[PDB]
Amino acid sequence: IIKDILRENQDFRFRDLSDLKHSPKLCIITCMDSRLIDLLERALGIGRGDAKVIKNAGNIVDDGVIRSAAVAIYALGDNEIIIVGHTDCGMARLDEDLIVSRMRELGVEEEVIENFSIDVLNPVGDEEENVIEGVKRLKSSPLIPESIGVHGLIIDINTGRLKPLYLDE
Amino acid sequence: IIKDILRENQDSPKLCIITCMDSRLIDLLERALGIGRGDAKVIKNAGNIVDDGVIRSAAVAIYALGDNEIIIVGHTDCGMARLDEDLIVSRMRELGVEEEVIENFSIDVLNPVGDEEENVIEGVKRLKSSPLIPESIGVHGLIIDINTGRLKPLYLDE
Ligand SMILES: [Ca+2]
Ligand SMILES: [Ca+2]
Ligand SMILES: [Ca+2]
Ligand SMILES: [Zn+2]
Ligand SMILES: [Zn+2]
Repeated sequence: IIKDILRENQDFRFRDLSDLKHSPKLCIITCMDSRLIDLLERALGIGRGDAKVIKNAGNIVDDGVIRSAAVAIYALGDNEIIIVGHTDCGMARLDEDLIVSRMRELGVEEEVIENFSIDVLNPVGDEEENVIEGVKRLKSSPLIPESIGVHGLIIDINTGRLKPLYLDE
Repeated sequence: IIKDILRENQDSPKLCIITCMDSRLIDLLERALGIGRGDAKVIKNAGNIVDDGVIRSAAVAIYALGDNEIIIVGHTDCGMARLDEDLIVSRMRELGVEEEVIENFSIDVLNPVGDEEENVIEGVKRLKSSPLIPESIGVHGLIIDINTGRLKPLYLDE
């Protein structure tokens, strides 16, 4: 039997926690904000190999996020997702006009500018509501099994203190 | 700062890094690039694939957050280049996912084309050809060894 154990082991790979049976299989969804680098990891007690991480502007759950989370679930065994918003994000406070002025400045086609406006501007609530909304989207998605735990938290961008908004399980 | 980064690798922010969600990049990427808290906006998704979502986030960092340089960092041994479809379909069914969802998902995500390097290059081109990205924005492409942290340049702008 040792020969069969060795042959199978030559293909075994311990890449991260997903390759173990008793560790957390975590996926974190958060913002691209530079103040979250390092701080978020320490604040969550996370290190290398501890979680799959998705990041975009404002940690808004769109189709791309859902698809990446689904990859994490079906290919990497993730069974817990945590959206982490943060204070002083501002995606809930953009300067539409100033932004439009700059694009129009570099000659960006009006058609393009208009699309951008409807797609990224107008659509978005404030920090805590954006997180709750993201939780609802993930839980409502036919790509996300209900056996997956989905939590929503908001972190103080200066102190790292976490405030829970929604706790699943 | 792509120059400093490469030099550093031999061992407000104006920079935006686009990379993968792979857990092995946590902490390793920061030390490898010499990047820490407040040094860059960071966008991450499955396989650092540049899609409309990534482009819109990059556009926001540029037009609202004084962003003038983008670095796509792919990595070796990326799961998106070694997708086991049958194993994934099995997981989906076992978890009770409908057959319709499964089929649509396998076509939409389970058939990526291109290895890690090719994907980075394609990403550089998608950003370079996007109307939402000013031609004055520097767009670089690198690939990092997921175990050693060694960076290999694929495309350095200007
Ligand atoms: Ca459902
Ligand atoms: Ca449940
Ligand atoms: Ca190829
Ligand atoms: Zn933010
Ligand atoms: Zn990857």
